[PDB]
Amino acid sequence: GHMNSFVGLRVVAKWSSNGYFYSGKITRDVGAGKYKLLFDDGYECDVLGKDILLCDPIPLDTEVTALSEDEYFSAGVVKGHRKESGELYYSIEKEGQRKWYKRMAVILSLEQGNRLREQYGLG
Amino acid sequence: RAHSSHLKSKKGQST
Repeated sequence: GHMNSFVGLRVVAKWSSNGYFYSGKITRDVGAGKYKLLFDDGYECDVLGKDILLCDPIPLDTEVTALSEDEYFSAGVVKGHRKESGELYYSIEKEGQRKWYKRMAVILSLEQGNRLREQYGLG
Repeated sequence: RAHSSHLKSKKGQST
């Protein structure tokens, strides 16, 4: 394997009820441009191609929400990268400290994610 | 069993 049409790719996707863009994995093309997304936290819902960002390793200087996986919510900016346990990490400068968070803990509030939807949007 | 609710932006979670 190397590449496939959507299904299998790690991407970011909008969660419903006008939610933020969370990290996930495309599980199946539901149809009509809906693709079902296994969010990295284990959740599964369908999302339209317009609302999925597939070439989104979070750029440095991008503003993002930092998310301690238990639920603790804040926002900050990417100012570094790491790879650990074969998984992707970001030094978010958050409350004036450099703090390591992982992809699914570095999410894009919809307003932030819009600035990438214009390029990385499937639809 | 799985980990906690993470964030579900449909409502606030008051950090």
